[PDB]
Amino acid sequence: MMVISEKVRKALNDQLNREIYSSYLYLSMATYFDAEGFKGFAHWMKKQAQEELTHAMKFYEYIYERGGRVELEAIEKPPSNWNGIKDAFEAALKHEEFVTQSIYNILELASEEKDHATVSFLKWFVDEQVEEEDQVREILDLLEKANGQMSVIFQLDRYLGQRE
Amino acid sequence: MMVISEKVRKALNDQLNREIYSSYLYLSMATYFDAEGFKGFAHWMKKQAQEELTHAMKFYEYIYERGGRVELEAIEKPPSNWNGIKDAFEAALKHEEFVTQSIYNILELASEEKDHATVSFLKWFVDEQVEEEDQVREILDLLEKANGQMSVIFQLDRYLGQRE
Amino acid sequence: MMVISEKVRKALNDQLNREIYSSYLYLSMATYFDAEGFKGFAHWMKKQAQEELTHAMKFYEYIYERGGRVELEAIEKPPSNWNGIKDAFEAALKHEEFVTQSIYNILELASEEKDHATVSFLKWFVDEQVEEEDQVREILDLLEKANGQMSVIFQLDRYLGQRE
Amino acid sequence: MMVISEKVRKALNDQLNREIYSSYLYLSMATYFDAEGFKGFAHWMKKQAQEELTHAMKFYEYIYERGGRVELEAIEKPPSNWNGIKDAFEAALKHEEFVTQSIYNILELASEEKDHATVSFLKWFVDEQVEEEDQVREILDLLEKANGQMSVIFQLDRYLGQRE
Amino acid sequence: MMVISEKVRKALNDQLNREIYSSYLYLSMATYFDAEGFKGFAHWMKKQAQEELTHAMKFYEYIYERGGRVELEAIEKPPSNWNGIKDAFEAALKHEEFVTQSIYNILELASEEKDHATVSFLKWFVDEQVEEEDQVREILDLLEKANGQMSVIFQLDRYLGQRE
Amino acid sequence: MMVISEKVRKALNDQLNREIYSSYLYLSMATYFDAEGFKGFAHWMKKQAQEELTHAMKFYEYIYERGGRVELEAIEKPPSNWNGIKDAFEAALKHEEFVTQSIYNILELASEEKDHATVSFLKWFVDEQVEEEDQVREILDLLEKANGQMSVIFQLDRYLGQRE
Ligand SMILES: CCCCCCCCCCCCCCCCCCCC
Ligand SMILES: CCCCCCCCCCCCCCCCCCCC
Ligand SMILES: CCCCCCCCCCCCCCCCCCCC
Ligand SMILES: [Mg+2]
Ligand SMILES: [Mg+2]
Ligand SMILES: [Mg+2]
Ligand SMILES: [Mg+2]
Ligand SMILES: [Mg+2]
Ligand SMILES: [Mg+2]
Repeated sequence: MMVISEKVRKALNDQLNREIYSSYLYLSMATYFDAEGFKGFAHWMKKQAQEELTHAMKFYEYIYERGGRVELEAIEKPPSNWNGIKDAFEAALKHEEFVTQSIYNILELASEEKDHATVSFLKWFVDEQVEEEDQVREILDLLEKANGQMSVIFQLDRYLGQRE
Repeated sequence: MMVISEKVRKALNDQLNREIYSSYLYLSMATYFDAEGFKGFAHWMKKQAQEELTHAMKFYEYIYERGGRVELEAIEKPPSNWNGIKDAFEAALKHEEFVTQSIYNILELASEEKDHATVSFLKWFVDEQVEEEDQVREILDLLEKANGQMSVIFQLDRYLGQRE
Repeated sequence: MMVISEKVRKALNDQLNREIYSSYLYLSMATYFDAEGFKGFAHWMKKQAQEELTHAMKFYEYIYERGGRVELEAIEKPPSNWNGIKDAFEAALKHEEFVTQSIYNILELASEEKDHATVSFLKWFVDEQVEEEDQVREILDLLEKANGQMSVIFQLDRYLGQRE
Repeated sequence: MMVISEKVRKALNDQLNREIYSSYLYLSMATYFDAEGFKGFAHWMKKQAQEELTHAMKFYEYIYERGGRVELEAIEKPPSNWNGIKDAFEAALKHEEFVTQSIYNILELASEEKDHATVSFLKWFVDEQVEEEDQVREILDLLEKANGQMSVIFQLDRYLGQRE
Repeated sequence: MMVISEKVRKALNDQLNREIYSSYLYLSMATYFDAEGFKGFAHWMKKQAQEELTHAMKFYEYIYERGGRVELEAIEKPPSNWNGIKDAFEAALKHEEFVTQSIYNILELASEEKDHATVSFLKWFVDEQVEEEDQVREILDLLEKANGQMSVIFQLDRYLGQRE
Repeated sequence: MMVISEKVRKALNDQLNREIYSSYLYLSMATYFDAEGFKGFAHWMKKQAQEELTHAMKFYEYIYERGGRVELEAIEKPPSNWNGIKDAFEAALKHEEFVTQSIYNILELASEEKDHATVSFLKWFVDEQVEEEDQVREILDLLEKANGQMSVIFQLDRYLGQRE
């Protein structure tokens, strides 16, 4: 028997599909950075894409743990070009903030149905999203300071290219 | 400057998106096996999905290596239900034979244009596909023998669930 | 279901039996050399016989990998006697060159049928044959220098006797 | 000079060719098991075939050790189809019992000629045949009990596939 | 006996002499960089020159393996000067692209003769050329970004000076 | 600024190109020993050829150390054929004696100019030339004791083929 409601199960399945799209968007940003010759930023984005797949799978295993099941939906075609490095990381921040709000909406839906197990499960993602948004804000800050200077950009590209 | 033809880039780009679809299909098979309580079969498919990502990224990196650019496309919704374990594995075999023909068509195209670099790059996929088809054919032959006997299926689930 | 044509499977199965005979021929050479007290030339021929069996088993596993089966045929009696050291090795070389041409014929047949999997599997043997032929030519060269001087042949015997 | 009679030499040379045939017979049994999809039974037979070849080379070396010469004969085409698993192993047991009687005939011939060296040398094979026949009788007993039940047959396959 | 045709042996020997010139051209680029004070760039070229010698020796050993003979020809004086760092690396890329087409020409010749051993042997060079051209394309892309800014040139020089 | 006289720089640059020719000559000799089936002698010459390049590069580095530049010149085609093993090594010895006298001429020139730094630099090559000459003479003496006995030639081929 499924002990999440269908409404909560749908919200969770929807978020899992959003996490898959996040992964794909970030790979698309890698394709841009690689085309522009910034292999470090592209590497950063490939690691981020893998990271989003772990989020997808966290939702996956929770849905099954609660007796639901996962239905994978079509993945929309992501954007594949940006007006520059900053424009790309700004889109990432905007995306991550939208993901944060999507998670908040599930949390409030679970709280209104008194699904305390799902409220509690989602705490992990609330905390993770703080980290996710702020790592992008940090990079955007460095790019605002570098102000186009290839000297600095080179070293940032190499720094982010070290992400484990 | 791009040293692959536009027609070969498009074939390689297309195949990269087929590898992503292949990854997603196998993840959908996992959602089905998990919904049916076969955590070992599902585990096997999750590993297969990750393996297909490695194929996509081999295409990714070769395209940039030849001066091209990757464009990510929409990913179609895969089926999410099969008529039992053997049906899912028959579909998987059919999918891998389709992938193999897709790979053959690029090789032949590349050969016709005398793109020896791409013909040689594609050898690795030719040899991998043979291994991929064989792995599924072997699982199918065992399930044909088992004739749905639950004790045989349980041992096969535990074995596939140990895949690294 | 078999994914090689019957024609290609027959070609491979025929070459499998050819590798078996190659093994037996070289053992027969070991019987000649062991008879003339050359225990080192005999040791080399017994190593070559064991290597031909690895060749046969490589075709074996590929045939089954592609859904065919193997049928073992009768093995013709090999020659048991040779006019001298260099008479035997020149039969070796002529045999290995016949093997190479048989391999080439399978390659061209597969290529004509667009069986890229078999064309690629055969690359391994095309490269080994280069080595198999070269090792005999080298030995014939060392013989055509020693000019029957048992002092040198005590060393040539000694050296082939060290083959691992 | 030869210090075995020609009759004892012919007896030993015949037995060497018989062990070569034994090796080929078990390899044919492997082609059957693999065709039937039992890679563990097939593995056991491949290991047997390699062992039947150590037997041949022991005769080989004794013959040269007594001043005789080996001559390799044609090898007959082995059977390639059995009715089922148990029939193949039964044919294996029948073959080993025939090999045992063949060894006995040499022993009794060497004993008549007072060739005490050959008599002593053959004790190894006598004792070894006891083990070869026993190991096949054990498998047959398990297969009799399995009574065609595929759940059990699969368990035997896996076990015999671990043979070292 | 030489088992390669004279036309193929000539093409191969010609390529070998082309690899020697390649080595010498990169040494000459080293002489230019060392004169301009870029020890790191010069170091990169000195390692590249040693790498071309391994290419030459690979060709050398294959020729003798197919019963042919190597004849060393005169080496042209390479250019001694370039109009800046980018100019040198553009010359390097143009040379490696010419080397790649030279190799392609041998492969198409060997394939027309059905000289499969040589077609197969040249695969290694087809794959290596992909990397040789791409490593130079990557250097040229960073140099474009640096745009003559010495603080970035120093960064690239010390990095290329790390090449092992 | 250059602190060697242009005359000394031209002599050093000339010798650098002479060491490059020496490397090429010794490789040509390897082409001859390999054509003749003496792989160990061929091996010795290949090792000598690499050693020759270290000599070249010691001149290279000293020229830049004194503020000069290197200019690479064309490399003449070497001979490829000797009348026998001893003929090749006699030619090697005569070449090295020529190199020794070329080095002496540079030392005498530098001495005439009171270029004490270059005089001292060249001491290394004076001592090394004594060795390079001695090792060819040792080999010629062993060839003379061998007196065409292929027994001994084979042992020297193998010994020289062990050179590190
Ligand atoms: C070099 C690092 C490469 C990272 C590749 C990241 C790829 C993410 C692509 C997103 C596509 C999603 C659709 C397939 C999902 C498969 C999930 C398998 C998870 C077990
Ligand atoms: C050193 C002795 C080698 C003699 C070979 C003679 C060939 C006769 C053919 C007999 C069949 C032998 C079967 C070989 C089985 C190999 C199975 C290995 C598993 C990979
Ligand atoms: C470590 C040395 C630094 C760079 C070496 C540069 C060589 C330039 C090209 C030389 C041309 C003459 C050919 C000599 C061939 C030597 C063969 C060696 C075989 C292992
Ligand atoms: Mg996420
Ligand atoms: Mg794939
Ligand atoms: Mg063979
Ligand atoms: Mg036996
Ligand atoms: Mg090269
Ligand atoms: Mg020198």
